[PDB]
Amino acid sequence: KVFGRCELAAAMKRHGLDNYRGYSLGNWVCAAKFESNFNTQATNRNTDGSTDYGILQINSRWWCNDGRTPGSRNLCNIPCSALLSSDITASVNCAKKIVSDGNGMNAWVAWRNRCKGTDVQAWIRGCRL
Ligand SMILES: [Ag+]
Ligand code: NA
Ligand code: NA
Ligand code: NA
Ligand code: NA
Ligand code: NA
Repeated sequence: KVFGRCELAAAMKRHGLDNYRGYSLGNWVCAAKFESNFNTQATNRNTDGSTDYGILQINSRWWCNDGRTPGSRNLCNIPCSALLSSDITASVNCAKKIVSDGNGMNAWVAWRNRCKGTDVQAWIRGCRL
């Protein structure tokens, strides 16, 4: 599923991401935009052989099992394919664990390079929320 901007903002809000560990909703929408272009089906291979999955590009190196990332962890206790559903529940719940692990949203490369320190409120402009 490719979400609209305000559609994703609403889904993220209902799932408890607005101000989760102090990160406003706009941060999460911005991160999803630049990680997956709002596409739940997005997958991308990393140089180490792990893969990033879904709307928030969650990586198999630490967070999920994709059956092809040897010597990795599965800290969200999920198959990576779960992160590809049209419904974002699994991605959100796993993201909450990631953002809580010590590094905050810096875990998301796209967030650190494209959202951090910008006017992220713009990402929810005009959205009925
Ligand atoms: Ag949902
Ligand atoms: Na893909
Ligand atoms: Na992989
Ligand atoms: Na994801
Ligand atoms: Na893994
Ligand atoms: Na940018």
